[PDB]
Amino acid sequence: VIKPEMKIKLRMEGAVNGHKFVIEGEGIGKPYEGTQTLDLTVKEGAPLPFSYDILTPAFNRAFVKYPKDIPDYFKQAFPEGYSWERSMTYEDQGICIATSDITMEGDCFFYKIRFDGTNFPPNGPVMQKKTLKWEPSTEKMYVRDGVLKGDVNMALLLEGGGHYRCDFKTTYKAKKDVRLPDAHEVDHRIEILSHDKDYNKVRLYEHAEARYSMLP
Repeated sequence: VIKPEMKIKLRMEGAVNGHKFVIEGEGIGKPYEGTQTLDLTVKEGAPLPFSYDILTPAFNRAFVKYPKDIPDYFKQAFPEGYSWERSMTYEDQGICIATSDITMEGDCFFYKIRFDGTNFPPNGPVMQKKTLKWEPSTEKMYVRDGVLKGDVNMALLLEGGGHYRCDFKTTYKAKKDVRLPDAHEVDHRIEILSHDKDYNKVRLYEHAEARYSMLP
């Protein structure tokens, strides 16, 4: 059902510290190799006054290299699809909430993404654009109340040297009942490959792989 090469089509609509925006995206990836690239274009609210880095993990857990000994909730969830709900709590009280509804027609995945953020200090690294990139991370996947969840301790590298912390809590929900996996981990590496001066056009890439915790 999930093809070796899958195209991506998306629209993100939201607001950060009251600044409304719309970003549409087109891309391609290799679900089985857990790699993807998106070409993102700002359609409304240009120029964005907050760091682009906060948005990137909202722009598909179907793009993960899953070992055969771990059930793949995301690929199994199709053709029907799945949705996700996420809260992103920053160390300085900035907070974002995002939802994504993921569908698929032929060889293309479609996402309708809603993204809202608030309480970012005007002099913080988000609003002042002091974020360089996200550190690679490990998402701990687990089941609660018969539903797939993912927690991740995220960190944005800052100009100057330090880290700026964010806690991600995602809830994943397939459109049909599908085999739920046992607790595992997804390693991630998200990077902006290129961008124009005000991030009106962004080339975004993610490489991710599933595995069990390497503790016996």
